[PDB]
Amino acid sequence: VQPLARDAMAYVLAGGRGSRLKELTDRRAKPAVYFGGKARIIDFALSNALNSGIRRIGVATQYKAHSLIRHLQRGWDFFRPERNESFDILPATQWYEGTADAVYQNIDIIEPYAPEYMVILAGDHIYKMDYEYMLQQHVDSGADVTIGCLEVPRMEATGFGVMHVNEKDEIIDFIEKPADPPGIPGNEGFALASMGIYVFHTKFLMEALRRDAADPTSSRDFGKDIIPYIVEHGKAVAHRFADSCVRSDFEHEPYWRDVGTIDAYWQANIDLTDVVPDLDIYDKSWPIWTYAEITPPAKFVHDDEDRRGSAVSSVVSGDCIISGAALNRSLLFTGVRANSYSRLENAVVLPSVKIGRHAQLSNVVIDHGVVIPEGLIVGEDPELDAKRFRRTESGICLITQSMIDKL
Amino acid sequence: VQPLARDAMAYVLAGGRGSRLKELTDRRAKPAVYFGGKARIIDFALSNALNSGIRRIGVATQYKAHSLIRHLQRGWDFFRPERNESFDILPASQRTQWYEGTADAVYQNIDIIEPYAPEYMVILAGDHIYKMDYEYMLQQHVDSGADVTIGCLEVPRMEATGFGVMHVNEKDEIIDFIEKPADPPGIPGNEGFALASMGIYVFHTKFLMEALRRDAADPTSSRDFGKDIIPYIVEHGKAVAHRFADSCVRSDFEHEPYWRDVGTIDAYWQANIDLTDVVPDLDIYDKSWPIWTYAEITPPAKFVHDDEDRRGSAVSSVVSGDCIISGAALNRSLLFTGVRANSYSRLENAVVLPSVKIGRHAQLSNVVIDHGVVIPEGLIVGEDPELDAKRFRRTESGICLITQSMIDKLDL
Amino acid sequence: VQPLARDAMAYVLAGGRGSRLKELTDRRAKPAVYFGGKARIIDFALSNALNSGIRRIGVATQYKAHSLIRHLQRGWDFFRPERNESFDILPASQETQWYEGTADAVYQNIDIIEPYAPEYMVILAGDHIYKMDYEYMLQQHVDSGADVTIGCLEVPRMEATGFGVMHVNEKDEIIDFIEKPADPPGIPGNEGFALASMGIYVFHTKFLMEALRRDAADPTSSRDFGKDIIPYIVEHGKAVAHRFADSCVRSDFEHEPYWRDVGTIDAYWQANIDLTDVVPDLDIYDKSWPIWTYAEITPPAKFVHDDEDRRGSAVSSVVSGDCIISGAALNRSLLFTGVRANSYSRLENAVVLPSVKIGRHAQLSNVVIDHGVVIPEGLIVGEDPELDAKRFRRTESGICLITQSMIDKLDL
Amino acid sequence: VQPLARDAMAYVLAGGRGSRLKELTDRRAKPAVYFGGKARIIDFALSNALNSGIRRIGVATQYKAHSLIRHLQRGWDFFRPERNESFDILPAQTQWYEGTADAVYQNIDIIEPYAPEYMVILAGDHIYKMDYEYMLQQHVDSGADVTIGCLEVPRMEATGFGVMHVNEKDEIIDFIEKPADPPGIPGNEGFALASMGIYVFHTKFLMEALRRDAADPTSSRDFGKDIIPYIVEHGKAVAHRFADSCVRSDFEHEPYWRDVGTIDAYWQANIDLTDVVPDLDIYDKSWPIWTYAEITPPAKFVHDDEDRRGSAVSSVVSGDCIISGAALNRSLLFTGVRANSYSRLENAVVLPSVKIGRHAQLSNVVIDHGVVIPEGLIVGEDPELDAKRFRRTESGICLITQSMIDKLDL
Ligand SMILES: CCOC(=O)C(C)=O
Ligand SMILES: CCOC(=O)C(C)=O
Repeated sequence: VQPLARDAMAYVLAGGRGSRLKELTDRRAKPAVYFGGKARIIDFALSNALNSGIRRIGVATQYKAHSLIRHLQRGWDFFRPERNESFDILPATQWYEGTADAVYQNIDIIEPYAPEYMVILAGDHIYKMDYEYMLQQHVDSGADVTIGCLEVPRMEATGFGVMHVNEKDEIIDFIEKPADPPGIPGNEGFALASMGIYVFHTKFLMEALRRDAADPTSSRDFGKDIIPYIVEHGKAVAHRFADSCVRSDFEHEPYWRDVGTIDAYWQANIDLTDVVPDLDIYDKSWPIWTYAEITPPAKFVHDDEDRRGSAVSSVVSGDCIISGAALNRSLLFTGVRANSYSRLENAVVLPSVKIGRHAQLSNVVIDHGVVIPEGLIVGEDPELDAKRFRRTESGICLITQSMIDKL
Repeated sequence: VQPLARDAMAYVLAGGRGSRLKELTDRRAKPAVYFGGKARIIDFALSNALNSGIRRIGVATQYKAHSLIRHLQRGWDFFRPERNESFDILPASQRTQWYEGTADAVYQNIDIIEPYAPEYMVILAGDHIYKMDYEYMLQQHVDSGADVTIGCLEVPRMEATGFGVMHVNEKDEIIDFIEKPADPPGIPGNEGFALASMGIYVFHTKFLMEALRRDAADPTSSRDFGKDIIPYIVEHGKAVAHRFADSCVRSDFEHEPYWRDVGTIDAYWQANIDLTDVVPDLDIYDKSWPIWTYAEITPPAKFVHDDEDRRGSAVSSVVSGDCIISGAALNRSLLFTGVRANSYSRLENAVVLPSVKIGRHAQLSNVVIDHGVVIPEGLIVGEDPELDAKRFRRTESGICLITQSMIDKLDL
Repeated sequence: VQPLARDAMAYVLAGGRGSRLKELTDRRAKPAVYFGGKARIIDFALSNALNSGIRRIGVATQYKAHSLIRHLQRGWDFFRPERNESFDILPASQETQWYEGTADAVYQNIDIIEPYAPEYMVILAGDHIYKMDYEYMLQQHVDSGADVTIGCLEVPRMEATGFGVMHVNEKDEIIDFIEKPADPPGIPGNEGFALASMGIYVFHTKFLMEALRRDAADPTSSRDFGKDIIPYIVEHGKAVAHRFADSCVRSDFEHEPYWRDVGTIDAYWQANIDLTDVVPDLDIYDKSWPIWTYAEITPPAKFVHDDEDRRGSAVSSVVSGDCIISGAALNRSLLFTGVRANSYSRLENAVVLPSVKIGRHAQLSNVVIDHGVVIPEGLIVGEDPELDAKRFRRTESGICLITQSMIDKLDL
Repeated sequence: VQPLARDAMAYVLAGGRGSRLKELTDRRAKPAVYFGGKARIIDFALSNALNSGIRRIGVATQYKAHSLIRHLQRGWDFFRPERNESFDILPAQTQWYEGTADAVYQNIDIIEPYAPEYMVILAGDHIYKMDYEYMLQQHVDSGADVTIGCLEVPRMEATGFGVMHVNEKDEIIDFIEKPADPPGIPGNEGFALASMGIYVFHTKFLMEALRRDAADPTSSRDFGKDIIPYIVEHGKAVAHRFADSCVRSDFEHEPYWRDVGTIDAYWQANIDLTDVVPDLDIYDKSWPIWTYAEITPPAKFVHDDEDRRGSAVSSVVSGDCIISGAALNRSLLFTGVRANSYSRLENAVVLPSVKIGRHAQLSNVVIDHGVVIPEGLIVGEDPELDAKRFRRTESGICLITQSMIDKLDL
């Protein structure tokens, strides 16, 4: 009768470096990377927790955590312990020694709350999911551990940690990036790919992490140490994302993105410019809370022979002034100033960027606050572009202020 | 050394009906009228008080006040009394027996004011759009020894005819007060201008309390500052004028001191649509004197479709969050939060209030569209003046105000 | 799988006058009355809604709602609509509009409710003190297929005479409703007990809007849930009782399910003073079902003087913040925030509301002192029944309610 | 006309170890130490900033700053940048701060976007009330490079201070660390100016000064030892008298400033709040001290028979305290303290959530946060049994921590 969420604590692992994002994550953690025009990546796991009815949240951070922590302080500031809500920011010769460690080192903060269930979450994915489903499967299945999994074509699973299960979705082995991924019994050509989401009873986990602290062998991670141990010595069960996913009617399939490369990151944002986007950012039934300030509305100015400030097939945030600049298939975060005779196409423009007059840019991700010099051309000369900026094989240039200065 | 604002309470009169705004205020007070894409009118006086360092605010409401009051409860909710801040929402009888006037609006609330014991009271009109630093006006008030300091616009005399006008001597001491003078008295030194009352009054609090008690005890008083309290002091006390230009907070992108009454639909339309200029008279992108309001986290603005027949786009326009511009042409328009403009529609010279829906093929020009209106598909406005005058409120200059009740009546 | 509370709106009827509480409610509505040292009565229904996971709450107020509305504005200010949460304060007057009854209180505000489109409405009285998890009642409602679920106390029949009583069958289906039955029908199989309505009702929103629109067009209706809406469904539709015992959130340290009307001065006094017990019926130190309220940061409680003639200390008492007990003796008393009790004074069996000041040498016994009352030096209460009755509101059991207007008229 | 606080930013140095406070700062920085019953020491500087009209605040922290950082996030969370308000918590994002100067230098990246005119450098480990608008007004007028807040102290007590030589217009002509013969004030000998560690700068000037300091690989990167000694000698340093800006309540007999540097001083400043006429008026609503506070139940006193009586005399007691058959005298209790039957506290400062077991009897103590006092424990009866059981000062105050109690089998 009583929702299990009332007795759950969501614990967000937010230390992921986002290595392959290169300069995008040079001074910010992957979960602090901007997404969608208004939010950051971590706001999704956090909003899922909130919307699922989980009132206690812990967030473990590791490297380059400064701006991630300031985001959390500014945006996620409305929890009060007298309402049995909490939001603890838990930063790391003093780092965490893995994903399991960050729970272990913080037991003293967890146990006063004494939650019945722990919902361990990866904070660097973009998805919407109602965790109450997973909680209910967990208590009703008697599992030691319930693991959230995507169903992906066997070929795609080769990059995931893959769970080998049986006909009752109990997990019988785990393999990191199996090159020939174990298929679902009775449904080959599909594999169960781990989402980095783990539901525990709280007391089992506590011991499970104590045990891990003691063992010299352990790399102190959930994926390699905690879980496989459980898989081999206890009862592990799979939960399928399709069962819990909160998809809008206007989302043609369950949405989940890792945005683990500049290409995947650029594509995921630019896809929001579609007539029918994969992600329905207008689904008010499952809203994404974030840090946002009061801003002026977007402004478009100039319209004559040679210049017209306008956006077409584009998404534009507040505090943006589009002055004689032509935008197409671009997403602009808050605060962008684009000036006369400049042009943007296939552009993901992060907060507070200035585009100088006459600049022309195509297929780019422009980093936070970058000032684009007047006249710069990107997307015309693949080879000059690759020398000046971080350019992908697909031809997306990631542009940072450091890159511009060296011009 | 100490700023006087620490010792002041701002008391905002927010019962303005905005009668000439017609259907725009049939269900809301004038201070609750939307402006500029995000805020409401009352947010300017409150942001002035905040930015000036005043920590205690009272707001007296009168007619049609629920949405104003809701706005205040939700947007102005961050003042804490044990930090010596306060924000009091004060409707007629206890959050018949209406306020009998603006002075009554204070008098009835003496028991709210007195516990705070502020040293000064700043009486504000909540129905004007303007930026002002009240600390200068406080300074002048104590340093001049006046009974009342009155905020005054310095306007050419032909404009002052619709204002309450203060007559000036050499030292800017007010020597009489005229309500809407046919030929306004001028300022000594430079004739050609007049001092028009802003409805801003600074008192020593104790002085003010005695006045409103005296006004309450006068059986022939109409119970207003403008008509009753102020004329009494101008004569039998010391009234002094403060010049708006001296306290006005101008951005360096604002060519002149900005103050707007938006007392008519043309004025309302004109003040909003002027924000679409390359160089508007009001700088809303300024940060050195910010306007706080009630704002919700919204998805960004979206523009879509780009084919032969339809292009979602905004030109020389201002567009807010949660707007979806789908195959619709926007030109010289101001869109508030939550507008959904649909394929093949067109908007020119439009002020479009929150949550409006523009149906496919609809074409609207020179309009103000009320909050939440659902424009039916294919509707045409701005083309047939007599038909346009027939179904909607239409001004002499050709502006159409459109409400849902007007749309509901549509069959011809 | 999905908790029904996500889909419910709580609607709190906070218009109780508390007539029998006499002077205690001469300027405040009953839901605004102080309870327990810090909170107000309305905070129990609101905290129940919040703890049950209901994110949308409306409060309908009626008479003397000034201080109630103020409390709700400052205390219950943390709901944000973009997180699908909302807190609407819905005063009977945007004067002329008064709600015609508890049913009119909803009907007039349909245009506040339907935009949120909740699936369930939970109608609550805002003037009782109790803890209850409404998810239990929601589930029963959807499982039972009923048109209304009604929350009911299980009370011994001779105490049931004072209540609105539902007749019940073996399936807890309500076959009749009786207002104050001289002989309350017992529960089948459990005579000796009867079901008393708590004035708590769960509906599907679509059904409730239907019923409310039917009621408004019926000119004979008293427009109340109690007299009109519920009895109509009882005879013509499907009403089922829900047992408070099943939903009540009882602490380990509460010997039974706790519910209190505090309808009389004696009952009010009794319910507060009971908190000074070694083992109170109400466990306020519970953290598993917390009661939220408006609270300010205050200094701690202070106890001073210990000489031969005066000692400030409290025995068998509960004392809040900002209290200074200066050479004063407290015994079996409950003090709200900001009480100043001065040298040589004594309080016994006293419920003392916020900001009360107790003058030197005063000695008060068996009292309720209203908010902000200054007790003059040397006043004696609880010594002479006839004198105390002449001066104050004295109950049959000898409880004196003391208000400042009673003190003002005094001099023996 | 325009108050200078509008253009100022307060930067609070909150990395003090409070080394002499021993186990009381075992796992927390000094600014995080509880004071007065409901607040922490850092809240005083912060409330001074806010009350003075300084709506931009940064806090630099160093060692053991977890609870300090949590307190700040929870309690000081009401600033919004779009109202030109900001509160930045700046932990050491290797590379600890090199000193209080380095604490500023690393965070130029945080400061410049706000571009304030003035920087008000504040020690976050003192208890005092001050209106910084006076010191700002003096600084801009004096035309000096740095203005330094100073206590006026009798020279006999100035020997334990950083003392500023002054001339007849309060220009600082020397700074001496703990002078044996502290230089006296011109025409007011017998009083010396003792630095409060409060400095006012122009922001541009301070950025240069901290950039120069960072370049010198020799420097100890501290305002006290490096930057301030450089300005007196080569630039323009001027003193600001605490008495000139202190916010002294009518019920405060003298300007109040406390360092609470030692266990005895900490105990003394807290227990002094139980006085009939305390030196610190914690009721002056005119200059209020904001902190992190939760809604809690009122304090409760229960039991009253021949053998036990729950009550407090000459005491200060917070919310969520249950005094159950326990007798308190001259004690200050923070939130959530449970004292059980037949127990007795005297001259006791008891930090939050402490449990006092039945029959326990304690005198002259500071009990650390959350400590559970075993039933029947006696402290303050036997000085030598106490000094080996707990940390006991020369004056006879016992600091009791949980790790000390856990060692008990004598
Ligand atoms: C807060 C941002 O508001 C906006 O004006 C848009 C366009 O998103
Ligand atoms: C805010 C907590 O207040 C109290 O209950 C006491 C006694 O300080």
